Amino acid sequence: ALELASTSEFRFDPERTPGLRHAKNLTDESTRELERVLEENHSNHHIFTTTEDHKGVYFHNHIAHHDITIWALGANPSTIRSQHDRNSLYQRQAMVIQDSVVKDMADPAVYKRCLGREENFLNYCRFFEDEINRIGYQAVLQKYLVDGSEIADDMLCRIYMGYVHGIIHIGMALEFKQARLLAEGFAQAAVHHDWWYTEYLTQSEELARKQEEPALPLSDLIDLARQDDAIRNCSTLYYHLQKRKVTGEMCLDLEPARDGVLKNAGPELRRVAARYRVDPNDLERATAELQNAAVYLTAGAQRPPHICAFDFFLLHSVTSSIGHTMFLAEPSLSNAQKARLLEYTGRVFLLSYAGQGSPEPRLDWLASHPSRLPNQGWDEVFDRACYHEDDGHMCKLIRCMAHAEETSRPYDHLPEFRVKQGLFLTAGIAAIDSGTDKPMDGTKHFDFIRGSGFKEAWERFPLRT
Ligand SMILES: COc1cc(O)cc(C)c1O
Ligand SMILES: [Fe+3]
Repeated sequence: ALELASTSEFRFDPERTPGLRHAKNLTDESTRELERVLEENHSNHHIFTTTEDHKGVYFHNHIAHHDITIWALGANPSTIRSQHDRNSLYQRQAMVIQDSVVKDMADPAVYKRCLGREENFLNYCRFFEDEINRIGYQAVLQKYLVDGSEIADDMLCRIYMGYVHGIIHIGMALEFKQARLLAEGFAQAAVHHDWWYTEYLTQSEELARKQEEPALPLSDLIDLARQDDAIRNCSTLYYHLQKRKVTGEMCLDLEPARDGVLKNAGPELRRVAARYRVDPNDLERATAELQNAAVYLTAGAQRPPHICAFDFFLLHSVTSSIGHTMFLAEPSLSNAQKARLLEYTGRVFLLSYAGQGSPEPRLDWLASHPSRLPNQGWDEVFDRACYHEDDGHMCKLIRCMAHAEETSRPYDHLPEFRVKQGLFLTAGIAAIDSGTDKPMDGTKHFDFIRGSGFKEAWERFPLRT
């Protein structure tokens, strides 16, 4: 049973809540500043930084993830404040809380009616805080995620919507033991409305029931997707180059999964997805194997002769993967429930990977990455990640690869673990080495590649010297 901080406040402690992987000596001073900025973010900022029509899809508020991650990697108070303040500048104003709606949401008809509507984000936050206090967080995980009710089944698909930001939030809430962040996570999922995740995950689970072909590790199913004509050709770099006809502004009016993968290769991908069936009696290894496979498909997506670069879309597989360590540690979940969670996450990794062009892994090119700086261990990389001026993706990727190295170490001898122990630090050095002095402009990212599986995506990336 986790000892969660109160639904009504953020309370961190360098020894009680440092998470699964962290810097050596965390200060009280940094912890107090983190609690300050988290509450400013919760009360003042919306879960989405854009309106849906602005760029075509929602952009997400990463401030909770970034602040918490750089605290965990040993950021000083001044650095936490500087990073938080810069990312605050492009936020939307928080929605209004209507207490009557928060109470009425106890009627399942009302709960259902409010789903997918971003104006309900703080209403759901309060509804889930109230649920945590009424029945306890463990009963919340049953009722809103794994107990197999129509409401839990609906929410289990929503945590993956919007490039898996719901399950990232939920993972971080369990890892850092914050009931207030757990309610934020369910609320985030509740207000998404990416209907194609419900269809894909529902149809894939039904197909999996039939057990038509043997189960494979995720690493093997990543490889199988590339052999398929329909899957390997189902997407285009055009999703990352589309412009608004009038203004020439960037948009995602067409979306790789909805308009590409599921339109051109639905049956073929569902046939692969259907083979990711996890053994409820082998979850320590199956959880580590999913985490290794995320590093495999992400850090592996390299193209000689370019510098190492990380794909913005693919790295959500690495950052989402850490939460399964907490799901594994949770007594109140059955082995079958923990298996079903891993299955959903893996099938989404396959969908994301196909949308970016199913990049063929080049671990040989990754392994030869020349370190920009000498004598770089994880502690040196962690400290550099604190100062990297994006919205948190770089530091989350680095901390989650460092976690995966640790969960892989018992299994380094097994063939289904493609990423071997020394390559995790090389990948972390490659990530921070790809960073520039100006990684973002407002909400736009420059340091990450988009469409790693398409040769032309690499044109703006320098050659390795
Ligand atoms: C900040 O850039 C992004 C955030 C996000 O949540 C989703 C997309 C597609 C972004 O480009
Ligand atoms: Fe993200």
